[PDB]
Amino acid sequence: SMSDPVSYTRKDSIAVISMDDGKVNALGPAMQQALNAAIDNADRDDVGALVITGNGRVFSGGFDLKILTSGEVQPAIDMLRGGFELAYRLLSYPKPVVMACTGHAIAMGAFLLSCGDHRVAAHAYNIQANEVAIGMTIPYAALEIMKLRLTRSAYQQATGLAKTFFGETALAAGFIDEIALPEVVVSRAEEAAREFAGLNQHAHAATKLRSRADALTAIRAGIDGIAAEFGL
Amino acid sequence: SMSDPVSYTRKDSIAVISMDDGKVNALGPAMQQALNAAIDNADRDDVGALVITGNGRVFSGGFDLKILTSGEVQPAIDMLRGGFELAYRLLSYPKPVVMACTGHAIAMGAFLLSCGDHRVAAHAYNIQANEVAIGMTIPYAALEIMKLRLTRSAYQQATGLAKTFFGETALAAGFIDEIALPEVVVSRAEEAAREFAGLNQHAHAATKLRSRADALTAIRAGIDGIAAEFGL
Amino acid sequence: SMSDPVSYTRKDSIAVISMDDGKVNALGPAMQQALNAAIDNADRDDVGALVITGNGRVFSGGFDLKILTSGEVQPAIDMLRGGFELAYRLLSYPKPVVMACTGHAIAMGAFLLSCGDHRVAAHAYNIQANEVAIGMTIPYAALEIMKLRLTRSAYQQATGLAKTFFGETALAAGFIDEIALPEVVVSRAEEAAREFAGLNQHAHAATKLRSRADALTAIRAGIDGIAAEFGL
Ligand SMILES: CCC[C@H](O)CC(=O)SCCNC(=O)CCNC(=O)[C@H](O)C(C)(C)COP(=O)([O-])OP(=O)([O-])OC[C@H]1O[C@@H](n2cnc3c(N)ncnc32)[C@H](O)[C@@H]1OP(=O)([O-])[O-]
Ligand SMILES: CCC[C@H](O)CC(=O)SCCNC(=O)CCNC(=O)[C@H](O)C(C)(C)COP(=O)([O-])OP(=O)([O-])OC[C@H]1O[C@@H](n2cnc3c(N)ncnc32)[C@H](O)[C@@H]1OP(=O)([O-])[O-]
Ligand SMILES: CCC[C@H](O)CC(=O)SCCNC(=O)CCNC(=O)[C@H](O)C(C)(C)COP(=O)([O-])OP(=O)([O-])OC[C@H]1O[C@@H](n2cnc3c(N)ncnc32)[C@H](O)[C@@H]1OP(=O)([O-])[O-]
Repeated sequence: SMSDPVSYTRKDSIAVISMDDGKVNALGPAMQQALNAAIDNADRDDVGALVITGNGRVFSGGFDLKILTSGEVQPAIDMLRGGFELAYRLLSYPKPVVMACTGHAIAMGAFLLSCGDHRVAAHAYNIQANEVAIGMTIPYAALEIMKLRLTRSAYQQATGLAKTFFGETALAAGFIDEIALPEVVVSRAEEAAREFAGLNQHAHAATKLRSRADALTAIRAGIDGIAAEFGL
Repeated sequence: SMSDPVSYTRKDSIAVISMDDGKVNALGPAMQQALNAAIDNADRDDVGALVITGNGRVFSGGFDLKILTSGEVQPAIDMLRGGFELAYRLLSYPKPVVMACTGHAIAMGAFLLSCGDHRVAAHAYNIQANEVAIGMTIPYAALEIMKLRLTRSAYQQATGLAKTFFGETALAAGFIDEIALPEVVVSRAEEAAREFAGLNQHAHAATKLRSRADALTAIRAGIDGIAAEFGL
Repeated sequence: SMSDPVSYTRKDSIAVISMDDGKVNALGPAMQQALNAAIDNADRDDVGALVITGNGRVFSGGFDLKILTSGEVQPAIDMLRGGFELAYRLLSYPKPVVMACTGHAIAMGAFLLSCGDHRVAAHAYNIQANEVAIGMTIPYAALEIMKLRLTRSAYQQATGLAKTFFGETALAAGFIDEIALPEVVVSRAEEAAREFAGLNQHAHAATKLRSRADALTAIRAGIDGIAAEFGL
């Protein structure tokens, strides 16, 4: 539901966090708060791993366009900061995080997707930073998230050319780690999550931070520089 | 012709710049001036995108070997600086740049190729930094251009081992973005160019600079350090 | 033999260095000294290229676990420093280095493997940094070695998730450069070595250092920071 856009379900060693706002899982304030609250729940349950899913229509269509373009600056800035804060939180999360990309992932939807330790999508799901196509420059925080995962040549095209990836081209590019049929995307993500929960948690938490140190520092800077993007 | 080695042709939303010196499109002073002048023309026409092609024999065989090895130092330095200046100009160009790799691309030919936003080649076209094979160390400016596009492992082999890439291995390595049959390489490049011209120009110009900032800074330094390569 | 775990054989333009301790080629002090001594021999013979092989069972199972977990700190530190010193030496070696991955390569075995200019393995050979699986954080020196070769997304999974790679997935990830049938892994490595020996040696030595400068600096730092890993 739009009022209640996130569900949380503990399954033995994992927690499944599912976005469904009835529409395209826009990452506005309500959605961000719902996600953060679900993660707090996973912290409380001390689960072995997280799965985050979209709905049957998309993973996420990104930030809420209504807020972004209402003509009020501070709320748009605040929505942007919160989205990238959440990305930071997922990239630094001390448990394995698996993304079940259950539909298209556009812009912030794709940036959020790129925060998972393991990412599962179906062959025909579009993954795209479409900013340049719609006349926006890609924020530094988003650039750093993408640069952490996309091959050097895919990064060039994904950014400057707003290239759309899917299936095998998304896998080769580093926009996803696993392809599965639509009807088993979630099951495959849960399966992967259960396996990762068997890894040593301390070693995983510590190693992932080392493998992402420079990106996380650059993302923190990008979050604090969001206002400057606007020139504000 | 060798005297007139570059043609410029505006086609609606794109400009097609074609190298043909009657030979292997050596990137000597005349060729560099011809290319720069054609780009100035594209600036004047305010086109949506550029396509740059080679001839039916090669994309380019790289710098003019006659000048490089004549035994006169300053002209060789000046040719090298101009080639990498042109590369800098293409990597920072505010319109999408599509390379039609119409034949082999060796050394500076491959470095020039790697300056396109989108690069199209045929299956059997060799793309290779052959410096190490012929007893030269790869200039820092060239290393940075390659590092911007080649995967980490392909970069290692392309440089130290002068590895030759083509077709699928060039695509996987990040030496090209698209493979096409020889007879449609140019058509595919033009088609891609027309599509990219539909992107928001300001957003594209700004985003590509962000996606290349560190490389461009390192390339500027490499251009100013060309003389030092010789130990001069 | 365990007492005599390394053989050295000059073949025309190449030297073949073969690990076989009768077991899993554990990289303890004896093995490290044997390897260094074999390399000194290659220096003396001034060969064109090196091939390093494992045995019929593995490339290497990594550091000696007996020493690592005996409960004596300084010998474990010293073994670790020596392994990464040897890696530094191979990455900076002035002749082409080809690894014949003749069996599985785990942890330091995989890090050692990643020091070759060209790496050949068979389809079913597991290559894995398994540290996180067994509750250890990956040392910075090892992280830098891996980051030099693994694609951005493969690096994430190889480290934080202790992902196992093999065959095509290892090739795509950048854990190897060539796949061959088990019975010709060594022959293919020797063949590649002979070809690389035909490259200009000075240009190769100089170019590989440039292509690895930042990694080598970070690896030197990681070697000098091994004691700190323990918190010692
Ligand atoms: C400045 C830096 C910021 C950062 O970089 C990102 C920016 O946001 S730039 C990136 C900017 N993002 C984009 O330019 C495009 C993002 N969206 C899309 O690409 C497609 O809509 C999507 C593939 C998600 C769904 O395709 P589909 O399945 O064919 O469905 P559909 O297309 O017919 O739309 C369905 C309904 O949902 C609505 N709606 C859609 N998106 C949003 C949104 N972000 N928010 C709110 N609503 C959104 C839409 O209005 C419609 O509502 P209604 O009243 O019921 O008709
Ligand atoms: C120091 C840092 C600098 C930077 O890093 C790069 C350096 O330059 S290092 C890289 C150095 N580059 C190389 O080591 C090799 C570059 N060239 C090649 O790899 C091949 O020639 C190529 C594939 C291009 C064409 O193959 P193909 O189709 O079989 O044709 P072909 O092979 O039979 O030669 C055709 C004709 O063109 C001539 N010619 C060729 N290249 C050049 C040149 N760069 N210039 C002038 N001329 C050149 C050749 O002399 C011949 O002339 P002629 O009097 O009519 O006989
Ligand atoms: C802190 C930072 C350090 C750095 O990051 C790396 C660390 O070391 S973390 C990484 C830590 N490494 C690991 O967690 C695992 C590494 N080893 C393996 O993954 C597998 O053993 C391997 C695939 C190599 C062989 O499989 P297989 O063919 O089925 O054979 P097998 O499995 O049945 O064992 C055969 C025999 O060799 C023995 N032995 C094995 N490894 C070692 C060793 N490293 N040393 C000494 N011995 C070793 C084993 O005890 C056995 O002896 P025995 O008395 O005759 O029974």
